[PDB]
Amino acid sequence: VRMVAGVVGHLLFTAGGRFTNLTQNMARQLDIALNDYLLYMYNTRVQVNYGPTGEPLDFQIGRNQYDCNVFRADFATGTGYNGWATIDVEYREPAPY
Amino acid sequence: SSDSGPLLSVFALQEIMQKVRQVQADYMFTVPDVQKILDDIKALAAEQVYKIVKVPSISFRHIVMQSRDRVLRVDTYYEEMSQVGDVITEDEPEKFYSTIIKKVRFIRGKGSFILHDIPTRDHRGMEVAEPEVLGVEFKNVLPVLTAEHRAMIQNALDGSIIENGNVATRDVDVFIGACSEPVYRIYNRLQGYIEAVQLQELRNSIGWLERLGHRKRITYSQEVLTDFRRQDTIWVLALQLPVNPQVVWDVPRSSIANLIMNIATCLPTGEYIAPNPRISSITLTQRITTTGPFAILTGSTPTAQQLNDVRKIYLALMFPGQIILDLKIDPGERMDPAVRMVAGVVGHLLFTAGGRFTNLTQNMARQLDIALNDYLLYMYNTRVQVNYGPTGEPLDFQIGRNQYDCNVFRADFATGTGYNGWATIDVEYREPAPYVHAQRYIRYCGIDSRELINPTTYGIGMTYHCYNEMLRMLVAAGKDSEAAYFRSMLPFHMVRFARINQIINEDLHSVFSLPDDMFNALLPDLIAGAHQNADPVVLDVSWISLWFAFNRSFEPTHRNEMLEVAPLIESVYASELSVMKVDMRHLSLMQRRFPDVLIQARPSHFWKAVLNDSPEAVKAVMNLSNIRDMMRWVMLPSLQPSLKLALEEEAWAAANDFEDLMLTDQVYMHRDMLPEPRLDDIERFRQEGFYYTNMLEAPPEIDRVVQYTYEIARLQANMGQFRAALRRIMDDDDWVRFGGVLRTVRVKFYDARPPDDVLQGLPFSYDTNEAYATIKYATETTIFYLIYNVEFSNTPDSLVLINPTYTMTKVFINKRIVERVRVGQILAVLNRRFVAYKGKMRIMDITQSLKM
Amino acid sequence: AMLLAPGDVIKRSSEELKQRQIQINLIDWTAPIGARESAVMLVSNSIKDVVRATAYFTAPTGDPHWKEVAREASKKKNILAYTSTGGDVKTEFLHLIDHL
Repeated sequence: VRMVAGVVGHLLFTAGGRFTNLTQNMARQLDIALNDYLLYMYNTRVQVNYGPTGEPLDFQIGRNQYDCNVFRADFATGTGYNGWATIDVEYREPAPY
Repeated sequence: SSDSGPLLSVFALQEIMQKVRQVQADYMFTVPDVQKILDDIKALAAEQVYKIVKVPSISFRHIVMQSRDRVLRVDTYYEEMSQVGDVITEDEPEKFYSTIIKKVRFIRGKGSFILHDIPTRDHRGMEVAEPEVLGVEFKNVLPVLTAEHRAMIQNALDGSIIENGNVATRDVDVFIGACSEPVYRIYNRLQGYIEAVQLQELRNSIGWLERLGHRKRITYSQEVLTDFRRQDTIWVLALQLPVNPQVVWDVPRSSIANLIMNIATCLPTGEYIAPNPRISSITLTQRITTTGPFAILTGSTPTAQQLNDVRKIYLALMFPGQIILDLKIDPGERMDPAVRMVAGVVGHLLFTAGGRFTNLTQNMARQLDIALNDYLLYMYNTRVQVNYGPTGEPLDFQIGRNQYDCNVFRADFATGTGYNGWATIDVEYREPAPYVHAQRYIRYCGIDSRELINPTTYGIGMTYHCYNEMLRMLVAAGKDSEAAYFRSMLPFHMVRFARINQIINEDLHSVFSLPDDMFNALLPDLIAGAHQNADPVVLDVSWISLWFAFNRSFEPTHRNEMLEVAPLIESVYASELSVMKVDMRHLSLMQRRFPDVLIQARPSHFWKAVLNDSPEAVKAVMNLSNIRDMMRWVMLPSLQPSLKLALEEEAWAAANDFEDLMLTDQVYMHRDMLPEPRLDDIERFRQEGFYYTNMLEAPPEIDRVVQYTYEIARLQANMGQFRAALRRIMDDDDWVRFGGVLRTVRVKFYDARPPDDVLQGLPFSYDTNEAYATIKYATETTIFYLIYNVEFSNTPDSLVLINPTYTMTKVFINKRIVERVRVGQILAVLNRRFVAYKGKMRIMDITQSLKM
Repeated sequence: AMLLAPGDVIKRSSEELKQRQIQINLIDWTAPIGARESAVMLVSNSIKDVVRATAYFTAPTGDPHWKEVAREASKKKNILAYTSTGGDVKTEFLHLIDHL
């Protein structure tokens, strides 16, 4: 349940960019849970190539060696959540307030 | 049955104890309860050092004289500290140093307090301090003063305003109070450390704790990682988490203690699970052909010693180098060869031989390989062609249809071939671990422990080198049934190795594990046969115990309930060790500084003295098993910073002087008649009282005093010329000083005539035996201040004597313990700065957040 | 992994769980060979073992001890729950144990 909660919460909420609604502790816990889910390694066999540092998600998986280290949460740009490289706040005709 | 942390801990400790007593008995007790010691160390970790109090303790007090313009002011600190300790005697160094350490501990503990929610009062729109917060007591002088002096004292008392200040961008209130010198010094040092800790290392400690929790796959509470940044809380750091690990691995002869502490603190609890019964059905199918060795397995209930053997062999499997295994000699029981060969093959599968590390001796390998040779040669359902080698050593023959040989199967520690370490990788250094000494990773099977596993699916379709090679060997030998049995065995085998690899690479990572140095040097130590570091530990098992271990397995049910609180325990342990070391250093320096006035003592004396005043939990943890060896231990400058160490160092620096410790060697004998109170002319006595004391305003003239030491006094006492010489000195109207060894003193106050023992007291005890007589230096000298109450004037015989009386003992103390001041200067001593926090602020530590 | 189920369905299905090598601690009221077959450690129902359970299964039944156990299991913050929906509880419970 922790594993699936992490992998779903990595997509449900948003972080970084212009604002956030999660603390850094939740970001770290969700990254750890995502790493645990990606390394559950249940049914089929797939090769994994680890990275230099011990930071979570720093490895490559799949036949094409997909880079999954960009999913690690960072509040400067929010590349691991819903605020990743998408316009999210705009302006229009003036409001009454 | 079930296996847990403390149970296997006390079991392994019992085996260690029985082995060590068997070893020791060749040269011409019960196991301690680890739960009690562990609870004591946890409670000691939970204990605080400082103390929260609303108002500081009183420091000064006043006594009113008969005159209305004069009061006498006395510092209560010296009065209450001179009574702390014990009598000082010259021929008991251990008592002397015990008194010294007790006094310095009292000085350190007295001055550690934090202000919290001091009472206040509103006056003229400002905040003013209520009379009890500042350490001045003047209850006695208020009713006896006049109107205008009372106006002055009221204005001076009400003139203590409260100022606002900042401490690490937190608001505090600062005021002016009165306190003694060493207590204020200790308080100021504590406040300075509290201010300094807020900047750099507390955040680093929190980050290190977060990283360590990240490694061990446990998530900590939100409080311990979030309340650092809270605005309304001040976090004091008594114990720093990133503890230096050299200090815990520096105490001599402690490998067993560290190992048993690691087992007690880090081992989870689990269950033993039998394999799949379909394999038992396969065995029942095999039972038709009786030529198989395991068809006579006798799968009955194992006895108690077999369960103990299984537990100890799994314990040996857990720790890669700590525990070595051997064979128990059983010349009484008679055994079949079938159990011998099945034990040999099981031991070949389940153990490791060499390469990078080892857990077996050469002997057990030798019996294992000869037993495997016996299996491949002696028993057979039918003959198989085989060609022997030219050299007569075991496993030197080619057996089977193909040209397969067995020369490479021979046990060798240089390459570790034949066993599961054949051409694999075991040790690996990847990323700097939270502990800077245990950056190693081990893999028995060859599979990483980072990936998770599921027992219902894992173990199908993969093989490693040694297993596949031996399976090819056995299928080449024609033994099909055993090959099928091991093919069934394989998933269970790899599941058990995956679990043991995870538990060794994930949970047992602590300060108590060996660093890489001796871990790497253990194998050459066993190869060369010459020991330089701590020797390894060897155990013994039975033959069928190997089969029981192969049949069973260990699976953890749940983790240890105290895995999260181990770093605090190790940190407080290291802090106590550092306190011990700095105390030893300060005692040595104090002895060296003043050798003329202090007696020389052996290291064992003050070592026992400092051990006597130490908490019991560290005593129990340390002593789980000379003199100069711990001296070499002390010489190493490895150290662990802590708040307690800083307070101890500050207290020792304050107690470097002897004058403030109420220990001095300035005592004098002089003859002078005691002044008498003027009983006649009652009005004068009513308007002018009596006052007398011992203390001098200055030392006497240098040329009019003689010097005696212990040796010449003892010689005169032996020759019976002591009292005659003292009388000759006294009739000359000179002074005499008993210099030399330090002396204890006491201070007392009397409102009536003191007992004659105090007034007629001598600074030496003189007894005779029947080499003429013996003298001892003074047990204690009393400094008295006589202030006769005028109310007693209507009832004489309490203030008057019967003869003129001569007093002898005088004591000179440089610090002004008792002074006389007028009404102007009774509030002029307010010159100390006190900083406080509001009661709407919270003081919290890491230990309180973890609910210890 | 521990599970809580009503006492009657555990007593009635004791032999299948024994074939599954799952331990039973009951309180009465009057594909090649794998390493293991099921992931469940214990199936039972009592006040004592609610602190160790990780899931519970509810079904219509009659016994004077299911109420407190079910309420204390629902008290838990982090626990899974399953319910029965018509038909026989036999195949549903067996399937749930098999895929737990």
